Amino acid sequence: TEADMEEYIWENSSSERNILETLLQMKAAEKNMEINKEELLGTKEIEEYKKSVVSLKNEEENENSISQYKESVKRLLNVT
Amino acid sequence: IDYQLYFPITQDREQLMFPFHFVDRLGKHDVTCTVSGGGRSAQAGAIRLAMAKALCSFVTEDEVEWMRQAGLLTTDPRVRERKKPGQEGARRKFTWK
Amino acid sequence: AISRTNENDPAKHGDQHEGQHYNISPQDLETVFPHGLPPRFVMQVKTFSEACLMVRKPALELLHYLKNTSFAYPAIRYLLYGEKGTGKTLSLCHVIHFCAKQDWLILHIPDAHLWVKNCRDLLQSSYNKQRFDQPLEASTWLKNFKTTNERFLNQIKVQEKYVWNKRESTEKGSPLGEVVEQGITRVRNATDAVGIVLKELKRQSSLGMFHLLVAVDGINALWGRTTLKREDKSPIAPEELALVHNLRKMMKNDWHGGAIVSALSQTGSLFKPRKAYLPQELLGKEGFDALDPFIPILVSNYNPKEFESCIQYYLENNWLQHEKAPTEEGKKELLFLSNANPSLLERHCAYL
Amino acid sequence: SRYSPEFKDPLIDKEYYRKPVEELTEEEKYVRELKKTQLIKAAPAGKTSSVFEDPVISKFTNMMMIGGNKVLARSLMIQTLEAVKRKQFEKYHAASAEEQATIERNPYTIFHQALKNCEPMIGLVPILKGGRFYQVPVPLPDRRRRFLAMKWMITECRDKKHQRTLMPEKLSHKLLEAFHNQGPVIKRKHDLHKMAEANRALAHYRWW
Amino acid sequence: HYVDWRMWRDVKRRKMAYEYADERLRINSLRKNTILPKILQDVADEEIAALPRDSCPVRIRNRCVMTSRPRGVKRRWRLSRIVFRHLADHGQLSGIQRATW
Amino acid sequence: SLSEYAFRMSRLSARLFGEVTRPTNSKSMKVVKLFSELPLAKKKETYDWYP
Ligand SMILES: Nc1nc2c(ncn2[C@@H]2O[C@H](COP(=O)(O)OP(=O)(O)NP(=O)(O)O)[C@@H](O)[C@H]2O)c(=O)[nH]1
Ligand SMILES: Nc1ncnc2c1ncn2[C@@H]1O[C@H](COP(=O)(O)OP(=O)(O)OP(=O)(O)O)[C@@H](O)[C@H]1O
Ligand SMILES: [Mg+2]
Ligand SMILES: [Mg+2]
Ligand SMILES: [Mg+2]
Repeated sequence: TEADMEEYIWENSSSERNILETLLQMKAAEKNMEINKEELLGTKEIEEYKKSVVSLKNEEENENSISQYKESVKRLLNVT
Repeated sequence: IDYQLYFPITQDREQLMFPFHFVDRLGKHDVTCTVSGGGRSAQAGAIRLAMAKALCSFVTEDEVEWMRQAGLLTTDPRVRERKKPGQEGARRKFTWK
Repeated sequence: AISRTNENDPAKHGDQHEGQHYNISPQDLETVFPHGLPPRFVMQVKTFSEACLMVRKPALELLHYLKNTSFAYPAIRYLLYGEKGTGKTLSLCHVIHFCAKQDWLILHIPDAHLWVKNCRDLLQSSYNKQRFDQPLEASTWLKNFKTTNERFLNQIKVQEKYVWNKRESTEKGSPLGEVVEQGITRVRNATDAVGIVLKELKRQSSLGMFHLLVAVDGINALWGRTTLKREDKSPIAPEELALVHNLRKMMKNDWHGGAIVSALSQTGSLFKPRKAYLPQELLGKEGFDALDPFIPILVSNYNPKEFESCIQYYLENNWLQHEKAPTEEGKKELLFLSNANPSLLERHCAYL
Repeated sequence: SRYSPEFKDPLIDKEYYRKPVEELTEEEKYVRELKKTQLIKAAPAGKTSSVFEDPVISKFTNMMMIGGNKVLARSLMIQTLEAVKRKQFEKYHAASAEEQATIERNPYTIFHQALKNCEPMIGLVPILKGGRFYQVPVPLPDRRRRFLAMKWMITECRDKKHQRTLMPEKLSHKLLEAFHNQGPVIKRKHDLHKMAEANRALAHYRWW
Repeated sequence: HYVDWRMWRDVKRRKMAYEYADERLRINSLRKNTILPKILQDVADEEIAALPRDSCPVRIRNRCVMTSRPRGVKRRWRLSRIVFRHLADHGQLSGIQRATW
Repeated sequence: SLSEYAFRMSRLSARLFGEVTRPTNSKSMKVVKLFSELPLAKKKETYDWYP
């Protein structure tokens, strides 16, 4: 299980499920038919968001990693 | 760790200020210390003396003599006294019947 | 008065007001903040006879997001984190006063650490026998929630039939107020009334009737540990509590038409060290996973500009009586002892 | 003592050293040079060079402390100072325009003056004359009456007559009553003054 | 040629405790468990209690090797405080000196 | 309060390092402590106490 893993893996995780469901409600609000899992993950923004969660869970948590994680969530949620 | 976080009790922070306030140069130096051993109040005193000694290189000779006359460059020799075999404490005696 | 700003309307504050105190009126203080304000800030309001709050960047940054917030997308979680005594609680109040003026629905949990400790009457629930109720703690909140949102309690109406008992039930199409009044009068169905309030507000918000603000201070309690114990002296988990189980549903971003603003707090926390202030440490793995994705907002200590205006608000109210306080050398000691920390500075100035 | 007799007590006064050499008198100037040769003790933790240092409020804190718990003794003192401060602000906003000029809001000025209103002038000392002890009136020294004022205030508050009142609320209430020359601590001074003036016939038993 | 009879009794005690050490160990092992049946453990409770009393190690006393003193004995030197000090006060015990601090 | 993977892994480590494999309580682990040490009476400080 996940409690046994000694190293966090983003794939098939709560973070990937939460951000994936969040991005599907955003498409329905915009009335768009772009509802493909592979396409969403491919985007660069997701790559930066999954690099920040894997650094907070594994590496030491500092104020520099909470600000890098914040910028990656402001691009996915269009929070300019 | 920031000193206010490391030292919650105000008294400890007052000891840190003392050297700089005396030489009227607060907010002019950056200090990076590492204290080990002792307790809350023993660590501040040890830092005060270290900062004071290292702050004598950035002050005039006359100011260093004032620090000495203020008791900021002297090592307090007061340490715990041992207990004696026939007494309750270092100097306290068992009740005289 | 260089420390006060004449603009007492929080929808027009900007970067040019940073460092200046604005005035929260008595009418808004009682209505908007019955239970929110810190306990030691109400002594200042009671002694100064005025609630003046500083405009800082944490709240200005967070007010700029709630103005450009799309009410069609799912609610966005905003988290305020910082070192102890840095103003995150007060910054949150700044946003509750911005949204209350704009006819938002304020769901304000002033301190969530109180629901997981020191509970004397911990009744077993009747709607679900695996959960515990907290009648004294849910009925204190309903009275304040009613005060803030008294107007909407009649416009908002329930869409289901909630059975309190065989004799007494609330029928579809009543005002929500009846639910609240039921929980304040009986002080035993209150815990169930709170659950109904959260469910109705969350569902109706999506429809578009009203904008909802979920203001939860001390949000790391929900996914931590408790000091409550069963009759057999066994530790109780936080999700067994019916009041704490229904409040986790509002934090999830499965609804639109509102924003979620929360604030961490180690003061009042359980089994957390004093110097722990980061989100993961306080929230934990369970808390971080639930909140994620969330926007963390840092609250820091007073900067040089903000520090001088705090001391000019205390000097303008004659609250620094010692004759060396106003001098340049007295402020250097306040700055050093406190390291520009609002609470340490405010605690050191209370006895000068 | 782990210090030798050579070691002299330190002078924390910060405005003394700053004194210009031009003001230094011939006697004072000599002293300053002499101190250079002398060894100086390390300043204790209690007293610093801060502008808020008050020797009377530090001594009153040390006289309440129990078992070396100075964080709690100091905490009670500051809470008391804040309680006196908050109670006078509540008596100042509700007062008339001409009553606000006679309301002191500085808790220190209240603490020092209240203790000065409790200092007795003469005391009773038991003297052995003719195989009997007589409580003859004796002039208390300046220190003794300053110490008794503090001891009585702490004894009255510690006295277990107030069932469940916190020390800050008790000490603050007694300090405001002695500021207006009221209360038991002042009454305790009068009772010692009424017994020293009734037994003035035995004011010759003493020798010193 | 031991100091006294009290010492001589302990010598026998220690000799009889060395002969039955293994037998007692094997029988206690059965008793010190929750695995074996009570019927078997009850039979082992009677077998270890039928052995001579002097085989029991709780009867062994650490006396001095010179004066057979039961109390005031130092285990590292097997000597009484009186005999230890005598040799220590004369500088016969390597490393032993009087403490001052 | 252990996962099946962790519990079984612990059993595997107990077989390589020669520990107890079966689930045994604290009363029954004294048998391991009675046979893993030398008894007091067979120690050379006990039976060679006196000259
Ligand atoms: N007393 C009472 N409370 C009700 C009633 N219906 C709903 N509630 C309150 O509203 C809360 C939410 O109800 P519901 O949507 O059914 O959620 P739930 O029953 O808890 N199911 P789950 O916990 O799995 O999500 C319930 O926990 C209870 O607190 C009712 O008829 N009577
Ligand atoms: N914006 C502000 N305006 C006026 N006073 C402030 C402000 N921010 C902080 N303060 C001062 O700092 C004190 C503590 O602030 P606050 O209660 O918000 O701290 P906190 O971050 O919630 O700390 P904790 O983590 O302990 O809850 C307040 O009582 C107030 O006196
Ligand atoms: Mg002692
Ligand atoms: Mg707070
Ligand atoms: Mg037994």
